[PDB]
Amino acid sequence: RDDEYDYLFKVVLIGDSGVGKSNLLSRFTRNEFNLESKSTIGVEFATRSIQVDGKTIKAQIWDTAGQERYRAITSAYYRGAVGALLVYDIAKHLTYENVERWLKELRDHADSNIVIMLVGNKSDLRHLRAVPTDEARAFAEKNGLSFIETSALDSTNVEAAFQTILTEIY
Amino acid sequence: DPRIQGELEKLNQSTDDINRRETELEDARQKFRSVLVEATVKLDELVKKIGKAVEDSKPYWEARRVARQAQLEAQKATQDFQRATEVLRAAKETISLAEQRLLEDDKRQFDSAWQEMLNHATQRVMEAEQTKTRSELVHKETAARYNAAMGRMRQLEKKLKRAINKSKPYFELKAKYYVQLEQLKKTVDDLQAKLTLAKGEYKMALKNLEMISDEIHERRRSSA
Repeated sequence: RDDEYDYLFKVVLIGDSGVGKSNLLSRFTRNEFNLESKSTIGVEFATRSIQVDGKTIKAQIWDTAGQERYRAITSAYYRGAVGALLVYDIAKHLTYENVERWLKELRDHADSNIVIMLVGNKSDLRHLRAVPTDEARAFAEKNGLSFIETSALDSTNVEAAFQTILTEIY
Repeated sequence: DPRIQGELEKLNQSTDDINRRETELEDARQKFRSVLVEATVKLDELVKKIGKAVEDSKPYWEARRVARQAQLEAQKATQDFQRATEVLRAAKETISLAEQRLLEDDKRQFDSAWQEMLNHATQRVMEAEQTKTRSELVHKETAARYNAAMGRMRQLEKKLKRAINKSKPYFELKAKYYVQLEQLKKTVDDLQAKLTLAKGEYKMALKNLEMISDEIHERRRSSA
């Protein structure tokens, strides 16, 4: 009797594959599928319900749809979205250039009134930061978006940001 | 595989369908609380005004709701008796017409077709008189409770004449807020039912996707 909630916000995980969006919300969120659905469905589901303003809010996290197939149904993927998380790798400068394309992907299909958070995660455990934090944090505030740069070890900053995004909606 | 787009888009609509109902539920319930607290404070201020007649008239109004209740009983039993009386009228008419054909042709009493038209006709009247007498006693008993409840009410009207007059605006306002809360109760109970059907439709539109995901995994194990 812990699946009870009041509201249901919908946020999505977008960006390039391999950045580790799936493994970032491993300890926080709860994947509702016991087996990988990216290889089949293309999209994976996970959720984490918290209490905001006296009400239990269960946010629904839709994982990366993937480039290879099922791009036509990404229109329904982006629809009804409340928030979005851009996760690029700080070691790979290419992932920082593609998030500019995923942003324009939201402006075409996803809802206009969405709150997006740009996340720079250190997945590549062997390389330095090709993307400067200064220029990364500056670019995020130029598009009216939030920003946070985290690592695989300290999962403290991540969970605190997930509690903030949901509160702003209500 | 092509079933996915139909599920996600409906999962999408169901998500909004949940939030739109819980919000209305949160609103309807809030307006329900606002009235019950309003009904609570406005009833007490009438108790602090003239409370001498309020508690003394309660036996009357409680003896009046009984009279009304015993009235609907005597009213339903009358309709059920009136209906049960028309059963015999259509039954005894059939068993009377059969006797008429017996006087016309006396040799008809050996005809197997006429014996069957009597057998079923004389069977209905057996079951008709049974349901009649049962409905007849109920008609009289429910009428007795009515006349008794009319006595209980009228007698209490004599004793508490001055009482019910000073307490009349209390019970009148009490019922006005009753129906209002009753309506607000219905608008909450059904919205929480619609909310459940919204969450349920959302919970089932996820499990099928897990089935689809697990269905492909089994096909990826064997041959194409």
